[PDB]
Amino acid sequence: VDMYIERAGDITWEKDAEVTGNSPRLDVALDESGDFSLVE
Amino acid sequence: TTDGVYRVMTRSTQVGVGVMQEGVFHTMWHVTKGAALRSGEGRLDPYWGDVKQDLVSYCGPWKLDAAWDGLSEVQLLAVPPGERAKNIQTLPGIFKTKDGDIGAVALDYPAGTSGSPILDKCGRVIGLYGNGVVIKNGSYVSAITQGKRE
Ligand SMILES: N=C(N)N[C@@H]1CCCCNC(=O)[C@H](CCCCN)NC(=O)[C@H](Cc2ccc3ccccc3c2)NC(=O)Cc2cccc(c2)CNC(=O)CNC1=O
Repeated sequence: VDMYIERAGDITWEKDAEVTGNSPRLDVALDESGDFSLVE
Repeated sequence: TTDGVYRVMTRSTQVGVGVMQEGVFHTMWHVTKGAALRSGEGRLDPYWGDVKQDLVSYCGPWKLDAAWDGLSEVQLLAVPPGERAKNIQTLPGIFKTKDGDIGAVALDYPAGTSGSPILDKCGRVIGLYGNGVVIKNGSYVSAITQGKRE
């Protein structure tokens, strides 16, 4: 399997972007395999 | 290894994204599982990684050390499969864990967007997108995953 990288852009903050998405406050656990879960 | 954001492809399908900074390529472990990466005519080998953090670096140690300030809006520089890079500004939420709080962005993109960088207002990479949770309505929230610069 040929895994390869290709440039996609410059890393630059964009001025005058409008905020989207909410800001959830979540109780979370992280296991030793790197998986996050929600604490119920 | 010029600085910038890159797609991670398999031959093609886009399986992720990563950041080249200071000669080191940074992505999420689940994107490559440490496999070698072709870059033009060269090969990049894994140097450091951690399954629990879900991070891997190539060519040298992890270089990204900017931290979310816990207060300010951030930008996901999303590089979705088949689409141009785009900046999405958001106020992070919080993953509250037994080991501390981690900023988290409520932005939902295809699996192959994994590794896209999240930026502060100075353009520094405060972490990578794509290890997260699915909430009750089916939408996604990603940790702002940052490594340690030793
Ligand atoms: N709305 C959804 N599901 N959006 C996701 C957005 C993916 C962004 C990039 N990240 C990933 O691919 C990682 C890989 C794995 C890294 C693991 N350490 N992924 C994830 O973190 C999650 C992990 C996960 C999974 C289930 C959880 C349930 C409860 C609580 C927490 C949970 C966490 N994995 C997924 O979300 C997998 C998934 C679950 C349900 C449905 C889909 C995909 C179909 N969606 C897509 O086919 C594209 N979108 C999507 O796949």
